Amino acid sequence: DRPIDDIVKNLLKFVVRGFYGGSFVLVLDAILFHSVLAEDDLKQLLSINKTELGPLIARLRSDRLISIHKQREYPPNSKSVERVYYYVKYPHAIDAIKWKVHQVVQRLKDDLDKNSEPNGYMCPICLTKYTQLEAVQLLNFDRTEFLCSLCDEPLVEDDSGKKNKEKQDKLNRLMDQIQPIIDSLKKIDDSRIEENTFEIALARLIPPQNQSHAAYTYNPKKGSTMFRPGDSAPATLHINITTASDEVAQRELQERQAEEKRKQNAVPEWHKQSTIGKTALGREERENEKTLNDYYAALAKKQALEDEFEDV
Amino acid sequence: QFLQWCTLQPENCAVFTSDNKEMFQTESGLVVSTYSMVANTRNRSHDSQKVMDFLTGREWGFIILDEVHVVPAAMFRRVVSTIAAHAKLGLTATLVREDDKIGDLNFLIGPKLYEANWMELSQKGHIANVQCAEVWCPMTAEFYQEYLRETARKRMLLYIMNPTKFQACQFLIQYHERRGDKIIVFSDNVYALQEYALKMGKPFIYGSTPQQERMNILQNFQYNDQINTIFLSKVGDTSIDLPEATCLIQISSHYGSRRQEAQRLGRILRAKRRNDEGFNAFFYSLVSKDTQEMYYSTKRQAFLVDQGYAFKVITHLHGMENIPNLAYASPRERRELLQEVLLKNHPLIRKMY
Amino acid sequence: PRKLQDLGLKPASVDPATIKRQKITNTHMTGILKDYSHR
Ligand code: BEF
Ligand SMILES: [Mg+2]
Ligand SMILES: [Zn+2]
Repeated sequence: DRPIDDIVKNLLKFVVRGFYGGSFVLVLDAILFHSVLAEDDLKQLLSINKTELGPLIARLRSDRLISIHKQREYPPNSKSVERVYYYVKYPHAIDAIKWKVHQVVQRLKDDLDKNSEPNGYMCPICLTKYTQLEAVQLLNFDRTEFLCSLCDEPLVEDDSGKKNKEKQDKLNRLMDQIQPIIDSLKKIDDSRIEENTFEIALARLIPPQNQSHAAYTYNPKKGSTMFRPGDSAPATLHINITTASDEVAQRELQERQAEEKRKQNAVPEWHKQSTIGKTALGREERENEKTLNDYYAALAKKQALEDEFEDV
Repeated sequence: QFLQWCTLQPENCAVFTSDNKEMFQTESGLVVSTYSMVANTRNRSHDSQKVMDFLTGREWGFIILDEVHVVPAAMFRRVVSTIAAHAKLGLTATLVREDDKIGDLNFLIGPKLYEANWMELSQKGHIANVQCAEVWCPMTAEFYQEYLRETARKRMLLYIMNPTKFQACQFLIQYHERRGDKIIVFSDNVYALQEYALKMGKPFIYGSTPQQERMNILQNFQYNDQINTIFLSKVGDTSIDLPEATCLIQISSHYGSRRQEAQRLGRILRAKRRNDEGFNAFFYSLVSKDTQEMYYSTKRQAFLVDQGYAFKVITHLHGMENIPNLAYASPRERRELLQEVLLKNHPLIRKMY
Repeated sequence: PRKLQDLGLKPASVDPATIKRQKITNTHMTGILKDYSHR
């Protein structure tokens, strides 16, 4: 696993744990621990109902923290069934997280800017908001009180005068709490991530169950030109050791090869000599060594399931 | 070779043959065609007619005539006068031809510029050395008795299909295959070529062979270890580059043609292993003794002898009897072959039909 | 991705719409000749 993969996994875990409930953490942690995970395998792993799993998967799919992949599987001894797999498309998830973080921060900043503006006015009866400029044109002839148009009743000053500090405190808190995501996004931007696909994710699969009914394989149909929205992404060494006998044999073989080479380039017998007079063509030392060894020893003592298969 | 040797861009190159007739759209280029595609005047395709109109309208600057010895023919000489060009170059290994029109080349294209010796290059290592040999195959009595009575036209096949030549060819093929030589067997006569090929289980190539099939034959004979000998014909006599070819044999020859003798010899002069020490290419000429084939054989080598090549007469090939099987070894088969070779010579009424 | 680029933030994705999808003469030798088409 690459360090960038670890970084993005940590970012996803933090986002899920901080901005989602507990069951969301369970589901996404399961799908992060494993590769593409079947619906039945996920249900068995987390021991949660289909109805409970529904909202979690739906919310994670809406936030694009989890991608879906439906394919038709044909068991050898059962009716085929369209199985649903869940995985994480890191580029899409990162983009969604970045956009949502930016939007939240921008919303709080805009709320602070709006609150810094004057209060306004409200009508207690019709519950209508009037800006300062809109209320300035509705005052009574006595120049004493602002009167509503529909109700002809005095207006009441709006709230939010004292929240000026509260919104700033909220922003200060949020930035500190959201600090980790920013650093993870910085590292992610420094690095480059490759988009994930069902087949690619299957390469890192850890089987959930011994006999999971889902077939975790990707067998695309042959010559299928159909395109669905958002379904595409951008020797042997041998060593030989020689001995003295092999050395003499090798020189002998080289001599034989040289003889064969000279024979190959040699002129034929008929061309070598003028063949005019020929008929026309048509239809013991061992005991000596032993006594030597004995004598030297005496001297020393004196001094001292059938289918296609390819071979590879 | 044009593209390989020079930096000619493919866009500026055009090939004018029977298959594709497109011409380069660049201002200047080269047009490579054939005498058949330039000298014809009666029948032309629509595309070929546009090509001819292009050639005539444009004023060419240089013409290169490969194998110019055919330009003085009855009408091929007409292309020199019709085609417009400021410079004419001819390239040919032999400046001789049977008729007296060879002298017409002086006023057709000009004089000869340069000539190169053969033995000088052979000893300097530029070309290979050849041990040219002439095999004397004695005709057997059974066929010779028919040779005496048969007319001029039949004796040609008779003395070309003698069994002794078959037996010698088989023995030489086995010996040279054991020596690991790449063998070419030339034969002008298509019937003799086919008979030899079917008898020896080896492929034959002649005019009827398609381009794809002959190219496949050449590629396999080159790079396949199983195959080492082929039976070519007059088609591959000249203007073919065979770096691998080393041994050349002639069983049937086109009469006394001295130019074709040299052109056929030219195939093996560019052997790949033509520089290894002690190498000597082989050129066999099988001829039947006591026949006009000897007359024609001695008439077709007067140019090689002039150049300096000397033919060695081989009366016998040693060790021929020890070969296990020989073609046409039995007198019964000889008699059967004798007899065989002698015998060689209203729309609604449309449904009705 | 276009909005993320407009806001100056590097987008780690691309629009899927931009993903470009992408008479033989002699026969006694039949079954003998391997096709040495290229070298
Ligand atoms: F003279 Be070459 F073989 F074209
Ligand atoms: Mg040439
Ligand atoms: Zn009101």
